[PDB]
Amino acid sequence: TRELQSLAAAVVPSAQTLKITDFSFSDFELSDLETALCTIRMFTDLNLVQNFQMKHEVLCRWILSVKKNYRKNVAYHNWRHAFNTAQCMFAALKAGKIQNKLTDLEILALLIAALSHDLDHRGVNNSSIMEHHHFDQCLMILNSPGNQILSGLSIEEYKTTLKIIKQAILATDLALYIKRRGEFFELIRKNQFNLEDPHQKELFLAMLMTACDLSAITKPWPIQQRIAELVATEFFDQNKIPSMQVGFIDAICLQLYEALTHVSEDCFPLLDGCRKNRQKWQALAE
Ligand SMILES: CCCOc1ccc(S(=O)(=O)N2CCN(C)CC2)cc1-c1nc(CC)c(CC)c(=O)[nH]1
Ligand SMILES: [Mg+2]
Ligand SMILES: [Zn+2]
Repeated sequence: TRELQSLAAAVVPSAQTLKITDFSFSDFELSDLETALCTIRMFTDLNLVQNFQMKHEVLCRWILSVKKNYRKNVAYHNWRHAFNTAQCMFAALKAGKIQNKLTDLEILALLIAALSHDLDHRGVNNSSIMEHHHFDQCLMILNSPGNQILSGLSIEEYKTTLKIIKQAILATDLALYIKRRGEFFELIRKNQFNLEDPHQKELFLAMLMTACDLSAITKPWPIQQRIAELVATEFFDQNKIPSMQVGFIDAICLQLYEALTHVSEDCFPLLDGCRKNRQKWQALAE
């Protein structure tokens, strides 16, 4: 309750002051409290606090609960990753201009899913069955006394939001992503992609989740190097790395950020950042 008072009492600077609109954003300089404030600012500027009548102290407690149920002892899959995933979702909605393509309920659900998609992760070396666990954690927090940020939704809105959240979190299973992306790229190829169709909307949301989840691969080189270190620490500690990164960028990332740019030209900086990182890793590969 110490940390709650300080957080509930604090003033929240603008999105601009907090840099959370930049695709190249980094959290290394930030304290836990500051990531909490950034998260509040994300809900606020996406109009979520207004439109769904969230009570300040409930939102605060909810963020603290989420943060608390990530394990600090895990090198990469921890609160900072979740936080960064949500900041990328925010950036893509705002600067990437995806916002206007989605409903308020969709946006509410993506933001929540982004923050919650890896809840209670124990590290890759301890083991969509895991994604079912992350969503289960998400739901438990959403239903805890004092943490009910969805209380202002009608029962109908509430069910629709949980479904989107669940799908969103399950979508972060890279196997599901590989399974489903074929259709997405194909649709883009033929310039047939259409957000008005429910099936394609849901598919887009899945792709968007993966794009944010992997967003570290798009960061300015000094930052990417740093995160790759965290990832390697988790993979191996809990010379072949540069070629691995290149394989990962080629196999998983490039096409995704390419498609995403086709959906919205303003998401280009993610693609651009990803390409530059490939250059850097490719060079080290030799
Ligand atoms: C930096 C040390 C090792 O990095 C990697 C090595 C191999 C692979 S991978 O060949 O695509 N693959 C390895 C096995 N697994 C199912 C995950 C995917 C991904 C990664 C990788 N995964 C991730 C996701 C955890 C990230 C964060 C965006 C990353 O920078 N690299
Ligand atoms: Mg995960
Ligand atoms: Zn993740």
